[PDB]
Amino acid sequence: YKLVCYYTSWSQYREGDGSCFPDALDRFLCTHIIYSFANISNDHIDTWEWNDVTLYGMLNTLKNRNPNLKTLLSVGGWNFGSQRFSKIASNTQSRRTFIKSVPPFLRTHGFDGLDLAWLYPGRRDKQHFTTLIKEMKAEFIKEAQPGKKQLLLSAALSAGKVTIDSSYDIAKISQHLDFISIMTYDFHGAWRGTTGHHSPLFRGQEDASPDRFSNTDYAVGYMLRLGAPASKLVMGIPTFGRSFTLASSETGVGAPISGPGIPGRFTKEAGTLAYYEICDFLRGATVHRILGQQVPYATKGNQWVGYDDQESVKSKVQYLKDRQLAGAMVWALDLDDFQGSFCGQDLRFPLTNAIKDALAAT
Ligand SMILES: CC(=O)N[C@@H]1[C@@H](O)[C@H](O[C@@H]2O[C@H](CO)[C@@H](O)[C@H](O)[C@H]2NC(C)=O)[C@@H](CO)O[C@@H]1O
Ligand SMILES: *[C@@H]1O[C@H](CO)[C@@H](O[C@@H]2O[C@H](CO)[C@@H](O)[C@H](O)[C@H]2NC(C)=O)[C@H](O)[C@H]1NC(C)=O
Repeated sequence: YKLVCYYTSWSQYREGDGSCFPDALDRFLCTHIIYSFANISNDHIDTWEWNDVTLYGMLNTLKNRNPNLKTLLSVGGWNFGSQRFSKIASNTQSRRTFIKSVPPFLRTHGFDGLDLAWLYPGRRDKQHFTTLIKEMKAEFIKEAQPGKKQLLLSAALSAGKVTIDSSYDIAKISQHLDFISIMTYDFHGAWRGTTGHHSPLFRGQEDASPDRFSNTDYAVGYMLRLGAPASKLVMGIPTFGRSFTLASSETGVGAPISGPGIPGRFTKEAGTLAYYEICDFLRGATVHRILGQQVPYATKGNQWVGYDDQESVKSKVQYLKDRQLAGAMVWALDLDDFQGSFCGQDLRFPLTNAIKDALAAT
């Protein structure tokens, strides 16, 4: 069972204990650690943060004492701009240049592979995206043909049905990718105007669901159906929750909201709270287990946050194993209690460790 974990380079700037650097990550926690994100300049894979190289080595040093730990560099991201990614992949020269620039850059900085995080292709890129993945793998195979350990190629894919239908040719790309991370969270935007868990396992009360597709179970199964081999499918689990600001005395699923929740003390972004920020939130709050969805939400005052915890991630791992999937993907290591100071127990990476334990269990 693969345990793909994401590290975001921008988590370094978070205030106080919030600040997170690769060297603060547990080398034995995950089987794969992905660095996010690498940029693309002049159609060449390139660093993004001024100190990426330094952090690259900081991350890759973890491989010294643990040879099995695999490492990947993720290119794309949210601030990339699907616009650019489209052109690059669309243009035949740009695509070639970029693909050819990857293997060198990776070996040069100590990475075991590349992770495509094009977020997200459009209806017009469905094929370009296929071509890209196909040719990128070709190159990796070539580059190692002489006898090296072949570079890994993975991709983070949307779990939203609309996007999967318009942008992905699951069957085709599943052949070339070594593994796919299905981003099964962010199912409920604060725009929907009602409270809702952003990462439910199942649909739950058929009566109160907005969508019939906005849940983990559906996405996993849909993808399996579309041709993605279970052995190549990694199910994403979030270590963060989506928040909302309540508009009335109603605090249950589907209650009225006036917008996203108050920003977290360390992540500073409305509608988001890192699990460790949640641990603080829980103090004096009330947790409700959402029957049917297998996930919890907590509410206190005029704040509402849907998230995952030991119990829910355990169920989710249970689910994926029962589905015979490649493993779990975590987003992100810097959002889990990596200090181990917030959720008490002094235990580090409570959610991630919980996931790791469940995977080895039984
Ligand atoms: C690429 C980008 O927009 N990221 C910003 C960072 O680069 C900023 O960090 C600061 O960047 C300068 C020049 O690259 C460094 O010399 C400086 O040491 C660095 N400061 C810190 C805190 O390490 C960052 C500042 O908030 O904002 C973006 O993340
Ligand atoms: C990633 O690469 C892109 C393109 O090479 C960079 O975008 C350029 O940014 C400069 C300054 O912000 C602009 O003058 C150019 O017009 C941009 N190019 C285009 C057309 O996108 C981007 O800054 C890079 N990102 C980082 C942080 O490295």
